[PDB]
Amino acid sequence: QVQLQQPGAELVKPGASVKLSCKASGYTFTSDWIHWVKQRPGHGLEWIGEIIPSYGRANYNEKIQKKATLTADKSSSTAFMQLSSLTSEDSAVYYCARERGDGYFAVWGAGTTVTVSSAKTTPPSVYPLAPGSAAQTNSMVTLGCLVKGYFPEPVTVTWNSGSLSSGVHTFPAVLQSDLYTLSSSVTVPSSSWPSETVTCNVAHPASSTKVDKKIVPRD
Amino acid sequence: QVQLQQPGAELVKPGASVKLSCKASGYTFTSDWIHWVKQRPGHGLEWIGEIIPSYGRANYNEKIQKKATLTADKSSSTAFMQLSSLTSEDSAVYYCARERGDGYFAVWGAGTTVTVSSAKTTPPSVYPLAPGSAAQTNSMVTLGCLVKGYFPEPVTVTWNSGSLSSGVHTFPAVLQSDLYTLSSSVTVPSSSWPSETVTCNVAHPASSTKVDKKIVPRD
Amino acid sequence: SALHWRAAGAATVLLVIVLLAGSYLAVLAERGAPGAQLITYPRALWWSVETATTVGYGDLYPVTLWGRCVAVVVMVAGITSFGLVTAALATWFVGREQERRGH
Amino acid sequence: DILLTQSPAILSVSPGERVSFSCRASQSIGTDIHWYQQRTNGSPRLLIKYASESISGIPSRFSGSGSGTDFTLSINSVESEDIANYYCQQSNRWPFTFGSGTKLEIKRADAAPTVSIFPPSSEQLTSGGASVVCFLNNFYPKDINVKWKIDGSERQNGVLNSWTDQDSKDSTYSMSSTLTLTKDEYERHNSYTCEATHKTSTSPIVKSFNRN
Ligand SMILES: CCCCCCCCCO
Ligand SMILES: [K+]
Repeated sequence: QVQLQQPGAELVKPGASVKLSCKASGYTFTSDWIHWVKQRPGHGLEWIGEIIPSYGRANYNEKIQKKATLTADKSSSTAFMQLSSLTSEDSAVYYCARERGDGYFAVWGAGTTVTVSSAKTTPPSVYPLAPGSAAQTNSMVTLGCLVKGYFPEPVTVTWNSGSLSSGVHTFPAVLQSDLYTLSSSVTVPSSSWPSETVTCNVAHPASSTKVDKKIVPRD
Repeated sequence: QVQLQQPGAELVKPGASVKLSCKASGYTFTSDWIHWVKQRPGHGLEWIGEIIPSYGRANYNEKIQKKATLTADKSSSTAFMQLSSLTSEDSAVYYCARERGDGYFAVWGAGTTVTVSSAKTTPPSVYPLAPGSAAQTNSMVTLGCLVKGYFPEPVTVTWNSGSLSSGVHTFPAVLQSDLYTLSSSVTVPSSSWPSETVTCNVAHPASSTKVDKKIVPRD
Repeated sequence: SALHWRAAGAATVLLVIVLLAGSYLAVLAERGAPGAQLITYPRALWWSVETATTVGYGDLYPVTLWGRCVAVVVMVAGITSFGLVTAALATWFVGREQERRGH
Repeated sequence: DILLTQSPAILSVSPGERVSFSCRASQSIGTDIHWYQQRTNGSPRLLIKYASESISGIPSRFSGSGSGTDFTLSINSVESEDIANYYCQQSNRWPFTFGSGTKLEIKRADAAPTVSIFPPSSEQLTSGGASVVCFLNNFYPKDINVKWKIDGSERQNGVLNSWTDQDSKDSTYSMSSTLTLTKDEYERHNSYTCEATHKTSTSPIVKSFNRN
C-alpha cells in the first residue's frame, strides 16, 4: 500500500502561506526521518529539510532562504511542511520521502504541486475527440479528449479508469490567458471500438473534481 | 614445476557457457587466493574476480557485467571459472593467478584462449618450407613450416621439440574464410642442414592434436 | 551469585543500553552540522563501540557540543564497565588464593 | 557541502546497448552514494543503494560501481522503459545532496508520424468555442513541422503546439497542434487541414475534414 500520501495540489496567492501534509503508513521506526524535496519544472531535485518524528527535531538546507517549518504528528503518523510568504519562485512540486536513518530515500510521495498565483481556481472542460466521418481507419484507431480552461496545474488523465494504459499519450499543458489546456491520445484496435467502450477520466486536484467522458463515434 | 595448469583453448558457440579450470601445485596455504584476469587481443589486463579456496568465498569486479562464477575443489586443488551466455565480446585469453594474501600475483597460469564463434573446430595442415633448387645459401639457411586451415586459435609451434629456439620467428595468424593460417621461420648454420635434422612441432589445443613435420631438401 | 559477578553482568547490560542510546542520540545531535559524518544509525553504533572500548580509529567522531557530550558518556560507561569486570576478576582470584592458603 | 557532478547531462544510446552514467563527488564519500530514476511526471525511485547494492524489484539490468569520488550507474541492454532522468545522492556528510541529473535518450529507427485530425465537439460548439485538434503520433526523430490550412489557405493565428518527451513505451515522440477559433469564425469556413512534414518523407502527410 502507498507508504506516503500527499495531496495533489495547492493554490496559494503571493504572500500567503500553506501547510503541506504527508500521511505515512507501513512500518514505522523511531529511527525514521521524513524529508522534503523541492523540484521546479524542468529542473533537478533540491533538498529542503528533514524531521525525526520520534523526537520532533528538524534540520534545514542552509544554502537556501528558509521558507519551510517542519512538524510531525505521531498519533496520526503525519508530517507537515508549513511554507510561508510565498512568491512565484516557490511554485514547484514538493515531495516528501522516508529515510530509515540509513542515508537513502527508500520511498517517495507522489508530490504536491504548489502554484503561487493570484488567479482563481477553475475546473477543466472535457470534450471528446472522435474521428470525422471521412477518416479512413487502419487496423488501429486513435481517439482522445480535450481538457481546456483549467487552473492551476495539474490534471491526471486515465483511460477506462486506468485499465487502458498502452497506446496512451498525454501532452504537456499550454498556458494561455490564465488557463491551461491539454489533450490526451489513446489508440486501440479499430475493431474493438465502439463495441468496447473507451472513456477518459479527468481529475483536477485543485478543484476536487473528477469527470468522465465516454468517446463515441460522431452522429 | 608449473604451479598453475590451464587448458590451452576452449571454443564456445554464442549463448553457450564454458567452465575453465586451473590446477595448482606447489605450496598451498589457507591464505591463498586464486585470481582470474581477462585479456583481449592487443589490449590490457582486466581483473575478473578472486576466490579463497580455504573458505570458498568469491568476489567480483563490480565495474563489469558479471559473466563468471568461481568455485574451487580443495581435494583436487583445482579452481574453476564458469563463464555463461557468452558473445564475441567474451573472446579473450583468461589467466588464473595465485596470490599469497599479500597483494601481488606471485605466479600466473599460461592462460586459456576462449573463442566465441559458431564455426567448427578444424586441425591445421602442416606443410614444409624448403629452399628452391636455385636458391644460393649463405653461412646460414632459412627453413620453415606453413600451418593453414585451422580454427580456432591458437597453435604452438616449436622446433626440434623445443631444443631449437634461437633463430625462430612465428608470424601472427591471419583470418580468412573462418580459418587461420601462419608460418614459422627457423634459421640454422647452412652446414648443419640436412646433416642435422630440423623438424617443427605444431600443437593445436582446440583439436587435441600435435603433429611433426621434418624439413628435408626438395627432391 | 556473588556481588561482583552480578555487578559485572549488570554493567554489561547497562553498557549495551548506553551504546544503543548513544547511537540514537549521536545522530540526533550531529545532523544539522555541516560536514558531520556521524549521521546514520548503523555506523553510529559502530562508532559507539569503538569509543566505549577507547580504540578511537578516527574514522568517525562528533563535531557538535551535544554529540561530544554523548561521546563522553559513552567513554565513561565503557571504561567503567570494563574496569568493573577487571575488579570482579581480581576478587575471584583473591578468593581462590585465600582458599589455596587454607583461609 | 558535497557537490555531486553528473556529466554529461544527456546520454544517447542505441537499443540493447550498455550505458553508463557518471557521478563525481567533490570529496571522498566512500560508498555512500545512491541512485534514483525519475520518469516524466513520476516520482523518484530508488535503483541502487550504497554504490552497488541491489534493490528488490529492480531489473537485474541495473548495477552500480565505484567508491571514493567516482561512481557509475550502468544499464546492460537499454530498453524504452529506461528512458528517464537519473540522479545520484550522497549520505556521507550532512547535508545530504543531489547530483544535477542525467537524461537517458534512445536512438531508435526512424518512424513516420501517425496523423489524426478531429473536428470540434458539439458540446464545445454549444459554448461558443471551436477547437480543431491534430495529433502527430509516435514519430522519430522528434524534429517535425505542422502546418494548418483553412479552405486551402495557410493559417497561423490561434494555433498552439505541444510536444511530449521521448516515450518510455517505444522511444518515439508525439506532438499535438490545436487550432482554436470562435464558433462564428469556425462556422464561416469549409475545410480544415493539418499537414505534417517529417524527415521520413519528402511529401507532407495531410489530414482534413469539411464542417459539413
Ligand atoms: C547527553 C547529551 C544530551 C542528548 C543529546 C541532545 C541533542 C539535542 C539536539 O541538539
Ligand atoms: K585506549
